[PDB]
Amino acid sequence: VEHPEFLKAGKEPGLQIWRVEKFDLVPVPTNLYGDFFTGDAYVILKTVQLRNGNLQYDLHYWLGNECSQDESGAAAIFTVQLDDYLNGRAVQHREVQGFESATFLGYFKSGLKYKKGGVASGFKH
Amino acid sequence: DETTALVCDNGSGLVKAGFAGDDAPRAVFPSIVGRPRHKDSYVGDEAQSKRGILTLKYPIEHGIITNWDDMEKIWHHTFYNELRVAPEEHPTLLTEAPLNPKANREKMTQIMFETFNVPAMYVAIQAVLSLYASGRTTGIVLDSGDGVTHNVPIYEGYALPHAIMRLDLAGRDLTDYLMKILTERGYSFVTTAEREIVRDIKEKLCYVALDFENEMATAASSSSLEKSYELPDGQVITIGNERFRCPETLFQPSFIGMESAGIHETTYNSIMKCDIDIRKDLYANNVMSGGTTMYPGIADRMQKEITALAPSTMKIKIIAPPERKYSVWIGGSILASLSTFQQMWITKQEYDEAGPSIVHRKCF
Ligand SMILES: Nc1ncnc2c1ncn2[C@@H]1O[C@H](COP(=O)(O)OP(=O)(O)OP(=O)(O)O)[C@@H](O)[C@H]1O
Ligand SMILES: [Ca+2]
Ligand SMILES: [Ca+2]
Ligand SMILES: [Ca+2]
Repeated sequence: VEHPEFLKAGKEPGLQIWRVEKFDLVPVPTNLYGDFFTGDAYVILKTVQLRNGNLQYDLHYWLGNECSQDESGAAAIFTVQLDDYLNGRAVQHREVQGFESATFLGYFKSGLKYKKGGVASGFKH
Repeated sequence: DETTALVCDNGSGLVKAGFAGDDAPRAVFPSIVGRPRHKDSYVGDEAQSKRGILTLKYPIEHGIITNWDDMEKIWHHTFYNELRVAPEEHPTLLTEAPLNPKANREKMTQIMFETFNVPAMYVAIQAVLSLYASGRTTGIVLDSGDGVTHNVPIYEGYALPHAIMRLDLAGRDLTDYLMKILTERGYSFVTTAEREIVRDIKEKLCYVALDFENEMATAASSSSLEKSYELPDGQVITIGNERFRCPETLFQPSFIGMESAGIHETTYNSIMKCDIDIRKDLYANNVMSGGTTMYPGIADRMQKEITALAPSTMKIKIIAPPERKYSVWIGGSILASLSTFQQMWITKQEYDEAGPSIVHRKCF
């Protein structure tokens, strides 16, 4: 993969959030982190600094209650692809709205928030 | 639909074909090739209609391509007759059975590039695409179609070949069985035209019982399980304990004289062949895929059947999406549509340079 977002992923400690937008991985404005559209799917990468100098990786794909099948399917594939690109070093986690893990919920210091709506599906019906 | 990726899901009984980005296959037809008994051939519905003057052949047996000459006809018909595309204009994604032999994957790559001249192609495992379509990267897929049933456990996007289970009992075998028991009840279903009627009855009235024994007894009491079915000729028949006896075969293959374990056992068994540390994830992500998983009640019986087999503290979940007859195709349509998938394709350039062996390094 030569996708520009792939080139930016896991380069340094922190939190990176992308939203699935019509079959593409689109970065979320850092000011909007924690505000999740329940009609959309997202890919979150958490990069932690290890004392061995190396970087630890946790990939979470978050699925809103109303997200379309192409968005949930793409978030899952993008996750696999981001993991492989990171030499399989990432641990993958499926996050469903209302059933998020304590770890993922912990990434958001002012608490994660749900908001109705989202970007339209990428499918042709 | 101009310079758009195509997705072709080739099954033992049906070919599912269309365009990447569509939410469903544009063409669904029988994977059959008809030749004059004694154009030079027909494919699909055309072949079935003229069945009376043709010799019918199925190029895919138990999910595996077995007749290369007949498969090229299928693909030609798919491109030209059903999709109405110039193959040389569209990157093409094909699907394959888990444990698909090395030489078969090469053959498929060669024919696409050498006979059809595609600008690019890719082969993906059917069960993995179903998992992707359900929005998961980890889970165990139960894929059951017309010719084969498999249990495919997948972790973080990749099948675990060592733990896959294959069972040569599926849709066609169920159709044949319902035929036998239905004539046993007093009716008469022997003819190919009649096999077709039975298949429709199999798909419309059959279901899986939550408790097979109680079901049998409840069918011997009142007639609350009985259902009516209108024949093409207008005659009405009454179907009884066969509604649930036919798919029972999936759980008790002994019914058809098969020695194998049922699909609940092969599921439990595949899971137990996996690393202990992932079993919980498998158990909580049981995805049903394919036509033979469409019986009403199938998800509840499996839910019941596997909680009985697994440790009492295992969170168990069966996922049986309404569109699961097309899950594989849909998974392909999403995969081939992704912005990040464009460098994944095998190019004609790469094929000319490396040959058919390229498939083993590009698709895994
Ligand atoms: N509603 C239904 N109930 C039961 N069986 C069904 C239903 N709909 C379709 N089927 C059966 O599913 C089969 C076709 O399913 P599918 O397209 O998944 O198989 P395939 O890809 O051709 O085969 P395979 O995976 O074995 O190679 C046929 O046996 C058909 O009768
Ligand atoms: Ca959306
Ligand atoms: Ca990994
Ligand atoms: Ca199939």
